[PDB]
Amino acid sequence: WVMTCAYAPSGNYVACGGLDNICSIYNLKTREGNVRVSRELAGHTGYL
Amino acid sequence: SELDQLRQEAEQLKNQIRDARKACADATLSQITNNIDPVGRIQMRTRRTLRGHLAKIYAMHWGTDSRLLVSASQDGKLIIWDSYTTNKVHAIPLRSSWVMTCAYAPSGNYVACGGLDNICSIYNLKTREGNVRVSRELAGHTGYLSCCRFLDDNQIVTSSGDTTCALWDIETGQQTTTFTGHTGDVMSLSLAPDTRLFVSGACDASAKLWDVREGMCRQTFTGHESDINAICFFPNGNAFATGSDDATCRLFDLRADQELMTYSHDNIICGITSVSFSKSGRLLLAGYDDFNCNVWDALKADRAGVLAGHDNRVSCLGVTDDGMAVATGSWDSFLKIWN
Amino acid sequence: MASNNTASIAQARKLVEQLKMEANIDRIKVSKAAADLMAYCEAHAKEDPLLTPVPASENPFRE
Amino acid sequence: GSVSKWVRLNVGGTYFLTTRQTLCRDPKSFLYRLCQADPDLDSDKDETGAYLIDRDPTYFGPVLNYLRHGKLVINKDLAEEGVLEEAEFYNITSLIKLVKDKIRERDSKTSQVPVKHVYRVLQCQEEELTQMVSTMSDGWKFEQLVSIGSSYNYGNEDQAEFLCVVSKELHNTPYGTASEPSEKAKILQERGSR
Amino acid sequence: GSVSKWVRLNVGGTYFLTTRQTLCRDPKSFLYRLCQADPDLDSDKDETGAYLIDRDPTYFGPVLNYLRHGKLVINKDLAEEGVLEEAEFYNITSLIKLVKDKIRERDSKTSQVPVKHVYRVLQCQEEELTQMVSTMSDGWKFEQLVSIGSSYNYGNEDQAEFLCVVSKELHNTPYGTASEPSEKAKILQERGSR
Amino acid sequence: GSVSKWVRLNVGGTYFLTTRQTLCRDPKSFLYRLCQADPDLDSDKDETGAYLIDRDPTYFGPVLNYLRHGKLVINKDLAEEGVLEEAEFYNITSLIKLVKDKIRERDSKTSQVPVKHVYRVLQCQEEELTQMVSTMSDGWKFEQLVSIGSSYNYGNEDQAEFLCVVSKELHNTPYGTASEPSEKAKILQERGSR
Repeated sequence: WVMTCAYAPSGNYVACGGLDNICSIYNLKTREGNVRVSRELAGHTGYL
Repeated sequence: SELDQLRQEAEQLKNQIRDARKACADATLSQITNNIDPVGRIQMRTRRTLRGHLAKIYAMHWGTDSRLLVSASQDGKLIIWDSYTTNKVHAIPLRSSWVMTCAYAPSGNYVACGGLDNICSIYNLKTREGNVRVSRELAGHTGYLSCCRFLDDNQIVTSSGDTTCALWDIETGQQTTTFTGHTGDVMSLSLAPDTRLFVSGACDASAKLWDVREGMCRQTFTGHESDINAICFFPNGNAFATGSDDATCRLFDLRADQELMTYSHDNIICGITSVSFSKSGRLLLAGYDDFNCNVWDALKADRAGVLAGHDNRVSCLGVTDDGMAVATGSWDSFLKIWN
Repeated sequence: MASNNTASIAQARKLVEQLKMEANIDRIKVSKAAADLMAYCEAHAKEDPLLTPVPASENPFRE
Repeated sequence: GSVSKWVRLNVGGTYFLTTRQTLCRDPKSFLYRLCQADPDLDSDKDETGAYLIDRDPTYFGPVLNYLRHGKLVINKDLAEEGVLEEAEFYNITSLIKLVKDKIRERDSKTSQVPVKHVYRVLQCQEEELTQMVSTMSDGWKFEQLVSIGSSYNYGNEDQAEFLCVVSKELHNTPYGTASEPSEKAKILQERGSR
Repeated sequence: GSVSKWVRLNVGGTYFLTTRQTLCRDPKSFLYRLCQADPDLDSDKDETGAYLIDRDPTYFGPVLNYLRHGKLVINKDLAEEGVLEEAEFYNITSLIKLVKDKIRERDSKTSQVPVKHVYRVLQCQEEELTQMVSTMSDGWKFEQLVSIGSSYNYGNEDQAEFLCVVSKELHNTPYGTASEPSEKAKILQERGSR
Repeated sequence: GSVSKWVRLNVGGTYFLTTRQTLCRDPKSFLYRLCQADPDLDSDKDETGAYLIDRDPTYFGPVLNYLRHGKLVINKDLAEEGVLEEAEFYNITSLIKLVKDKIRERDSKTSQVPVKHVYRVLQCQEEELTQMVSTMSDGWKFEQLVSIGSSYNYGNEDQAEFLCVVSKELHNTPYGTASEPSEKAKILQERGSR
């Protein structure tokens, strides 16, 4: 149940939010070779 | 400090170096001559469509037998094709995607791979079982690998980022002969047939030719203003083509120490991405970021033809070691064997 | 290091050297090397099937 | 030395009986200094005599095995870290190298809590399928075969007949991160994006 | 007894021979008091002076390991919990902190009782298939790929032709059974259901 | 050795009181010579009248067990490698060979931990299928079955209708090898590649 799709103002990161109440920040571009989650943001008892 | 005399001492030397080339400069008899035999139109068909990739091929490189070519995908797989029977001799998946070097050893017994992993993998094709087993994973490259080439099957020169193209003894995993002096990261690694000197392009548009075991910059040619993509030596090893992100290629000579003659047209605006010399060296075959590759009469500077048919850029080009067939590392996931 | 701004004297030394041994190597005139290339290419133009097509079963690349 | 060829040393209260040549094999060690007399050693037992050394007999086993027979043995209960620290105590550089190499191997294989698992999709046809599955690159695992119909001539007789999805466990990047990408690398990533 | 530099320490019937200064490594261990000379120590071995400390010899091992050189190693056949409790008895706070950290890290790396997974369907086709398979998110595991049974666009190179699936473990921190609902969130759940 | 049939040894400081007969089981044994008098042997301890064998008793146990009762069982915490290395010092060939087999059996079972799996592809028509599925070689595993449509003997009942992948784990049970320098093998490998 995610409703938010946040695109970085550079296109190098992505973000999303849902009823989980935790925001997902994904480091898109990395020479690891694949997308890896950069950060998760909790601190709300309500949905983003 | 001492830089005052250093910055001076370079200048004059650079000055005289330019003057030396201007002293060496003559009218280019090749382009002056039109009585040399024409090569005619070459709209040759492709005979093999080695489909079987699911990602854009970055680099393809022929083997010494002119039957097995290693093709590296963008996703991280090495397909050791069989150009005759379109059969995959081996598929080597890698630990890391974005591989752009496919170093076929001059034996058909080892293959070297590398990319943004910053680690040069060395795979022994022959093993006790008969299947692929990684021989080594040469670490010690700070930057990304750009191109790798075997001298021995235990010695390999590995052009990389971080302004280095140092040479590795495979068994010890140690850089043996380090090369420094580039300001831009190294991209090209072209080996002369003599295998005692290698010229490397970079992002500083300066093709630096190094003596392999000495670690010394034998020459530093410059005719470009943009990053050099690929360099292919003459089968003589006396002169090499040089392509960059521009609308022209160049031919640099070691003996003259200056550009012999350039390969330019306003007919195309896209960058050079690969260069190749045939058996004779008469044909300069250049891959292009335009969705087809071109073939120029290297001794007449006019486009002998264009190998039309691709719809995605020819990301790499490689001519057979017999110098009579050429393969495209196109981005359409297909390698087309032009003959 | 503040007297040589992170030891930029090594790169100047190497630049001076490589210029010196670029001056050391002989200058071979452009037309000489050009004619050498014409001679080599036109010598090996009877053995490059790209310039001279070969029958379909007389080469392994129309196989 | 200061005594007959054989010696006894009281490692943690455990008397080990051995010849000095097993100890004098590497001249750089605590044990080597123990063998020869000097005004810095008064150590002996008051019961039947033994040079006093308050170290761990449990982690002295593989250490003394590295000297008696020039190679170490790793028990299934004595941790590699203990033999590592004990070897560092007696300054045996090569033994430390071997132990730390084994520790690195084990940790790199098993510290992969996520295991990462990198996945690859080989495209093969029925004929080469048996070859490349049998001649599979050691260090990977086959985990899926998906038959695809043939884009030409029914569902077979084409190079596009099977997708072999393989995978292998790993530690993604020694860095676990980008680790200073150059401009050219990012440009190539943008290019290869589409 | 306290004869010479060493001391006999009868931990659980085992007579450690340990350095007085290793005991004096910190006052946190009460052994320091035993090392010093001041009235106490009634119960002792009345033939040498070996103090009878009735504690586990095995779990005193790593404690003395830490106490002798300031580095902790724990045996691979002895539970971290026994070392923890022995640390509590011998009262070395830093050792307690380190063992608690080790236990917590070990249990969190393997924090999964019924093993929960979250599964995601990735609609794609053959072309970009390897792209998402390689760029598959780190931590997830590919589990199964199917081809859509479809008659449009020949069923080959059809844009909708494949349904990858991927799973990522949970019950390490579950979200389905950890519920803090919002009234508008439930309104939107109902809206999405209908 | 001409007195005290229950001859007492001091192996690693441990008094092993063992009969002459057991040691004389295999005269190829260093100790068999100690069962008899010989003039070069001048290795002795004059504190217990027992001769010296400056090798550890921790691995002498299983060796003496095998030599006494023609068979050994190593503990599940004691290194097979240590028993082996103690074994050649007394030069019992059969024991060393058997321990080599045991060691390689164990290492084959731990080469499983590295990602090393041997894969094979079999072909089957529908009738015979379960027969190999049931009576398949013990110690392998079923991994995948794919039905590939056929026009030669259309669809079902064609031999090439079903492809069954199987696999086991890579092993080095009798031994493992990385290369065979014999040329003709390399010639045949090159021939059979294409």
